[PDB]
Amino acid sequence: SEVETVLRKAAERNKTVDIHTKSGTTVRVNVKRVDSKSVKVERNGQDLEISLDQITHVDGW
Repeated sequence: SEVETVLRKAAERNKTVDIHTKSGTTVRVNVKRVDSKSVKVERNGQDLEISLDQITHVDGW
């Protein structure tokens, strides 16, 4: 996946980024894991998963 690579890129540098989803929701989180289906993120110490299919693009580097 194209955007997957971008989450991976952020995870590589342990970056906190803004993730834009299908619901128009923008979550600014730290990338925990990137698999070819979904991405695990971290918000305020909470671990959360987001599906790659629901991710549109990353901003906020």
